[PDB]
Amino acid sequence: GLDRNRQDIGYVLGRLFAVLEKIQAEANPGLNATIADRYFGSASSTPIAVFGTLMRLLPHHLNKLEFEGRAVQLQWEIRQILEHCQRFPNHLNLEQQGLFAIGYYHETQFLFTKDALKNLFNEA
Amino acid sequence: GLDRNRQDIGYVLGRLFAVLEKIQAEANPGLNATIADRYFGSASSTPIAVFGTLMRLLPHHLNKLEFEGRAVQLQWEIRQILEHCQRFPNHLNLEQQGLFAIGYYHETQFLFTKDALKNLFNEA
Amino acid sequence: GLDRNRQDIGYVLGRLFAVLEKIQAEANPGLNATIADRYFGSASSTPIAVFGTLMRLLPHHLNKLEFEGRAVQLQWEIRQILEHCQRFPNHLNLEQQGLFAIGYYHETQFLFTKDALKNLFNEA
Amino acid sequence: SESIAAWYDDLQMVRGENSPYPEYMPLPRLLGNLVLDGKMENLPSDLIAQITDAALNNRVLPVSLLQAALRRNKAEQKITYGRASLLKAYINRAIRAGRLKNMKELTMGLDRNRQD
Amino acid sequence: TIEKRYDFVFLFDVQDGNPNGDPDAGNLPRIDPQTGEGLVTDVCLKRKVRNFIQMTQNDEHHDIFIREKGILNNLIDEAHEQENVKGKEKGEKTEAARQYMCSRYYDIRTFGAVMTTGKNAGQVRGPVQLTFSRSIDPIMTLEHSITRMAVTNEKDASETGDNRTMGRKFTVPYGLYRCHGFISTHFAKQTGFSENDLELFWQALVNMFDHDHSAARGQMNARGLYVFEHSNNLGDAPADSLFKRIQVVKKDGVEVVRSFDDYLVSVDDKNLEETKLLRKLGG
Amino acid sequence: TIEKRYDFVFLFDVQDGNPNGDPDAGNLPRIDPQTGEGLVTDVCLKRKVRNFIQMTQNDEHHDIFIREKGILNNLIDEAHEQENVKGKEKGEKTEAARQYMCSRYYDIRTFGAVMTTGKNAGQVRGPVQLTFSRSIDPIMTLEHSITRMAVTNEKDASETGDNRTMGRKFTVPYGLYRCHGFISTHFAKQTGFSENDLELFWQALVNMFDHDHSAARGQMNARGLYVFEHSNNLGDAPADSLFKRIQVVKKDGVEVVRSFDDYLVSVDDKNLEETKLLRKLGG
Amino acid sequence: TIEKRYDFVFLFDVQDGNPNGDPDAGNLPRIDPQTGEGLVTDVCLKRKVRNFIQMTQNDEHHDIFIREKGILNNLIDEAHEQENVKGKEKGEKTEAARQYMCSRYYDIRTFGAVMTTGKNAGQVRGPVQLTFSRSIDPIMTLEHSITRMAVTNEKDASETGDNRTMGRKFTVPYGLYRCHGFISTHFAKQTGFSENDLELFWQALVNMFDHDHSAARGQMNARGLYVFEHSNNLGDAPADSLFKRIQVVKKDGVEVVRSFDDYLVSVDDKNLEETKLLRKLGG
DNA sequence: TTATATTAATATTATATTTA
Repeated sequence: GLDRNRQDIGYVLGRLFAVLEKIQAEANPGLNATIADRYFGSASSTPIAVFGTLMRLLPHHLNKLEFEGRAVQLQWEIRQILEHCQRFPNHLNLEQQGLFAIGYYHETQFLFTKDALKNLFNEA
Repeated sequence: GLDRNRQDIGYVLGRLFAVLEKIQAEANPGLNATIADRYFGSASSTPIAVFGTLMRLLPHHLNKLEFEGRAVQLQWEIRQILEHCQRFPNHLNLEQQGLFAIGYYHETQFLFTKDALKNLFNEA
Repeated sequence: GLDRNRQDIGYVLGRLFAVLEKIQAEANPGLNATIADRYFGSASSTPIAVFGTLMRLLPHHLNKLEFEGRAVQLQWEIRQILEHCQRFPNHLNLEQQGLFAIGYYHETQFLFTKDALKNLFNEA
Repeated sequence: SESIAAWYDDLQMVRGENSPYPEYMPLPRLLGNLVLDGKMENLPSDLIAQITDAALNNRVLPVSLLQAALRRNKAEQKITYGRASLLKAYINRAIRAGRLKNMKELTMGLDRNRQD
Repeated sequence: TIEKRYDFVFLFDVQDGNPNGDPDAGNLPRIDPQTGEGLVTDVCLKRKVRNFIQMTQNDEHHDIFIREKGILNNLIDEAHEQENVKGKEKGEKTEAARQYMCSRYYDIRTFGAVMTTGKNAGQVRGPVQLTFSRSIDPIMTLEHSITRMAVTNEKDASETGDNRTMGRKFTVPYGLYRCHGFISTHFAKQTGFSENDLELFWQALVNMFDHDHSAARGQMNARGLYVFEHSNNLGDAPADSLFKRIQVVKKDGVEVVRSFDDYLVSVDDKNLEETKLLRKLGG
Repeated sequence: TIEKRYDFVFLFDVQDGNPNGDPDAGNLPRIDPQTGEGLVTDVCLKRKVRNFIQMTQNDEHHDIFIREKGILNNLIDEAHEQENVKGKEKGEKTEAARQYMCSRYYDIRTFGAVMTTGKNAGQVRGPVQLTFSRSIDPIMTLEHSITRMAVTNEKDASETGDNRTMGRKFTVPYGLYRCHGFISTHFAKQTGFSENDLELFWQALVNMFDHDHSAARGQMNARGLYVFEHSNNLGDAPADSLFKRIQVVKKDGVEVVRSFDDYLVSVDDKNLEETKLLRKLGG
Repeated sequence: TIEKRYDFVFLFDVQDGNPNGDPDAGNLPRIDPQTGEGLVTDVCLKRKVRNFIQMTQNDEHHDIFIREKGILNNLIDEAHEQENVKGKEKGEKTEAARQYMCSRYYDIRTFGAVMTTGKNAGQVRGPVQLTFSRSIDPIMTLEHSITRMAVTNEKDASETGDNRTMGRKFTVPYGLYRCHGFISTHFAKQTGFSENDLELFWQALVNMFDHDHSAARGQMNARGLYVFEHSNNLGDAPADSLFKRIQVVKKDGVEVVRSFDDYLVSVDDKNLEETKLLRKLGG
C-alpha cells in the first residue's frame, strides 16, 4: 500500500514527511514532539512553510541517527521521494491535502515494514 | 465482522474514521464533540473535506494519548487502513457512502473488542 | 424473537434501523418525524439511500442522548448489527425487503425489552 | 348434539361487545360468507350440502372451505366473522383429523402466541 | 386535440440543489439504488409544469388541480355543476365531467387525473406522460448539514442558551436528469389536449425550472428538450429507438459532473428524418 | 384463419415504472415472490394489445370488447341482434354469436373472451395466448413515495389548510419481462383469426408499449418479438425447446440490470430450421 | 408586490475566514468535494440578509423570523393571534396567518418560511431563492490551528502547566463565492414581497457582509450583485443563460486567488437587452 | 360494530512496528 512512483505532490510530500519523522524518531526515539506533533498540521497544508525547515532539520537528524548506515538508508528514500517533488507546493491542493496524510501513513508503513527500506535501498 | 483487507474506499475510510475517533476518544475521553459529532457527516460523504484536517488533528491526539504505546497501537492500524486508501475520494460513492458507516462501526467494534488491536498489532 | 446473528442483510439492516430510530427517539423523545417516519420507506428498500445519511445523523443523536452511557449502549449494538452488514445493499432483496421490517420490529422489541440491551452489552 | 356442538365450538370465533354476529352463527349465513354475494351458489355438492354433512357429523370440513373462504377473504378484501369462524372450524378439524399436522388447533381468542 | 405522437427526451439538470425532494422515504435526492443515479419522479416534473401553467395561464380552460387549498373532490364535484348537473345519466355523466375538467384543467388535459374520487368524474389518461427522470450520471448528493438560528417548537429540547435546529439541506452538486416523456395522440383525443396545450407544455418544460425555484432545490434548469414529433398518431418508430438518439454521456474526461458543460448531449437526427421531426426545443 | 402455429417470445422491459401492478399488492408490480422476478399478467399485455388495436384499427372487424363503459353483455346482446336473432336455434345461436363476436371484435378473434354471459355468445378460447411475463431478473420494485399537494374529498382535507395526499408510486427500476405466447392454429380456425389479424397482433406486440404509457408504466418497451412459425398447423418442435433458443441472461458483469443493455438476448436459430421459421419481428 | 422577475448573480468574497462552516465538516468552509470549490449555503446568505434586515429595520413589516430566542412556533402562534384569531376558518386560517407573516416578516416576504409547524401558519415559498453559493475556484481552506490560552471546561487536561483548548479557525484565504438568486413575482404576489422589499434585499446583499462580521468569517464582502430584471412575470431568458453572462474567472496569470483583483468578473450584457436589464448593484 | 393514548433509556476499549 505505497505507490512509490505516484507523483501526486501531496502523496510524495506525505511520504517525505513520513520519512522525515521516521528519521526524527530514529534520531532520538524518546521525543516529546515529533515533527508530526509540531509540523504535520502545515506540512499537510502549507508544505513550503515547514518542508524548508524540515530539511534544515533533517541533516541533523541524519547525524543523530545512531546507525550511520541507517542514515544513508533513510536519506536515500528521502531522495527517492523528492525526485517526485519538483517543488514544495505553496498550499497543498485539497486532493493533495488528503493525499499528504495518505503519504505519511503509506510511507510510515513502508518504513515500519521490517525489511522494506533496507531491501528496496539495496536494489539501488 | 471487519474486512481488514476490503479495499472498498468507503469501508477503509470508515475504518480510518473509526480509529481516528478512537484516538480522539482515548486522547481525551471526556469530549463534548468527538470527530463523529463534528466531522462524520462529511467524512462519510466528502472525505477530502475532513480527512485532511482529521490528520492535521491526528498526531496531536496521538500525543494526548496517555499510554504512549497505545498511540503506536492506534497509529499502526491507521497505517494498516491507509494502505487501502490510495486517495481520500473527493465524494464518497453511494455504495461507499454506506460502506463508510459500515467501516466506522466495524473498525469501532474491532477497537472495542478487547485484545484485537493489541493482538493484531503484535502480529506485525 | 431476535436472531442477533441472522446475517440476513435485510434483517441486520432492519435491526440497524431499529436501533437508529431508538437512538433518535431517545435523543429527543418528543419528535415529530422519527427516521421511521421519514427514512424507513427507503431504508427498507434502498438502504444505500438513507443508511449513509442515517449515520451522518447517528453520532449527533448519540450526542443528544441525555444519558451519556446509554449512547455507548446503543452504539455498541449498532456495531453488533453492522458486523453482520458487510455493505448496505443497493436495493434490498424482496426477501430482504420483508426481513428489514422484521428486523426493525425484532430489534425494536429487543430495545424496548427492559434489561436486554443493558444486559447484553455487559456480556461484551 | 355432540356433532353440532363440536360444529359450533370449532366454529366459535371472537366477538366484541355488541357484535352484530350471532354467538353460534347460522350455517346459511355462515356459508353466505363463502358465496359470491348471496348464499345460493355455494356448490351444492362440496359445500352447503357437504359442509352440513361435515357439521351434522363432526366430519372434516372440506378443503373447499379454505379454498372458498380464502377466495372470499381476498375477494371481499375482508374476513367476515363467518369466514374467520368457518376457517377456524376448518383448521381446527383439519388439525383434529391429522390433516394439518404441525399446527395446533385454533382457539376462540387471539392467540398472542402461535408462531405460525 | 393533437394529431402527432410526440416522444421527447427532456434533459434537465440541477446545478446545486435537491431536484426532487427525495423519496419522502428519506429526503436525500431521489436515487436509483443500484446506479446511484438520481431519480426525479414524473410527478415532480409534472408539478413543475403545473406550477408553470398555474402562474402563466391564470385562466379558465387552464386550471391545475391546485396547491394546498386543493381538495380535488371539490374541483370534481364542481364539474358536476355544469351542463351535466345530473341530466347526463351517470354512465356518461362521469364522461361529461371528465370532458369538462379536461377542458377546464390544463393539468388534466396534459397529464391525467385520477378524478374517480368525488362525484366520480372519470379517469384521464394524460396524453403527456413524463417518466421518472433519472440522472445521466450518479448524483453525488452532498447532504449539506445546515443550521437554523431558531428552534421551531417550544419543545422540551428548545434549551436555555441557544435555540438551534440544525437540520439538513440535501443537494445534488450536479445531476443531469433525463425525462423520457410520451405525448399520445390517442389519449389527447380523450381530453382535448390541443396543439396549443402541447406548445404550452413545451414552453412549460423549457421555462418551468426558471420559476419553480426554492431553497431546497437550488438552481435547476431545462438543459434540453429534444422532442420527436412522429408523422402520425401511431409511432413512426419505437420510442426507445428514438430516445437512444439523444444519448447523453459525461464529457471526454470528466470523472464527475459539475455543470452541463460536463455532459456531451450527443444527438443524431440522421434517420429519424424518415418521418420524425427532431424538434430540439430546449437545447 | 392462420395455417401455421406460432410460438413467440416477447421480451418487453420496463425502465422506470409499474409494468403491471398487483391489485392484491397495493399497486406494486406483480412479482414472482419466491424468486422476486416480476410478473406482468397475460391479461396486461392482451390489454395493451387491445388498446393498440382500439387505437389503430378504428374499424369494424377489429373492435375490442372494450373500455370502461364496456358492459360486455351489451356487446354480447348486440351479437344476438344480428342475422342470428332467431334463425340460429338457441343451441347454435351461441355458436353463431361466437362467430360474430369473433368477426367484429379483434379482442375476441385474437385473444379469447368469456362471453357466455348475457344473451350467451359462446366461449371463445382465442388463438393468441400470451403467458405471464416473468422478468428475467428480480425486479427491484422501487416504491417511490411521491407527494400530491392536493387532497380528495373534504374529509381527508387537513385540519389546517395544508392539503396533501402523498401516496405511493411503485416503479420497477428495470425489468426485462419475458412473455411466452402461443398462436394456436386450432382455435384460429374457431375464431377466424387470420394472418391479417396476426400481423395486426405482431404490430401490436411491438408497438403496444409505445402507446400505453402511464405515470405508472413510466417507460416500457418491446425489447424483442421472436416468433417461431411452425410449418404445420401442429408444432414442428416442442414450444419450450424453442423458447429455450431465446435465452435472455443478464450480461457478463451486471450485479442487477438497469437497462436492456444489461441483458444479452442470445437467439439460437441454429437448427430450428428443421421445417420451421424463426422471424425476429421485434428484436 | 413586485412585477419583474429577477435573477441575480451575487458574487461575494471571503477574505480570510470561514464563509460557511460545514457542520458536517467541523467548521470547515463547505467545499464542493469534486472540485474543492467552496460552498456558501442558500441559508448562509439568506441569514446574512436576515441579520442585515434585523439591523436596519427595527420595525413592524420587517420582522425577521428570528435569531437565538427564536422559537418559530411562538411567532407562528403570534400570527394566529391577530385579525384571524377565530375569524378565518381553519382552512384559510393558515392562509391568513401566512399573510400576516408575509406582511410582518421581511424574512418570510423575501425568503420563504416553513411555518406548517406551530398553529400552522402556512408554507411560504418566498420569492428570493439564493442557490448554494459555490466559490468560483477551489477555496484553499487554510485550517488555521489557533491557540486559546484558557480552557473552556474542567476537561481531562486543565492540568498544571497551562490551560489551553487550541482548536482551529478555518479560513478561506480568499474565495469569490458566486450565489445565484431567483426572485419570482409569482411567489411575491403570494407573499406580498414588495418592490420596496426587493430594494431592501438589494441593499441587504450589498451591505450584509459589512455587518455580519465574525472571527470565524473574518472579512467578507459583497463583491458584485448583477441582477437581471426580466420585463415579465415570466423570464425573457433562461435563468442559467443569464447567469452565464456574469462569468467570473481567475485573472490573467494568477495561480491562486488572494484578492478580488485576482478575479475578472466579465459581465455579458451585449445581448440580454432583449427586454431584460442587467443592473450591477454590487459591482 | 367494536377502539382510540408512550415500552426503553447510565461507558464497549485502552501499554512501542522499524532501525547495517
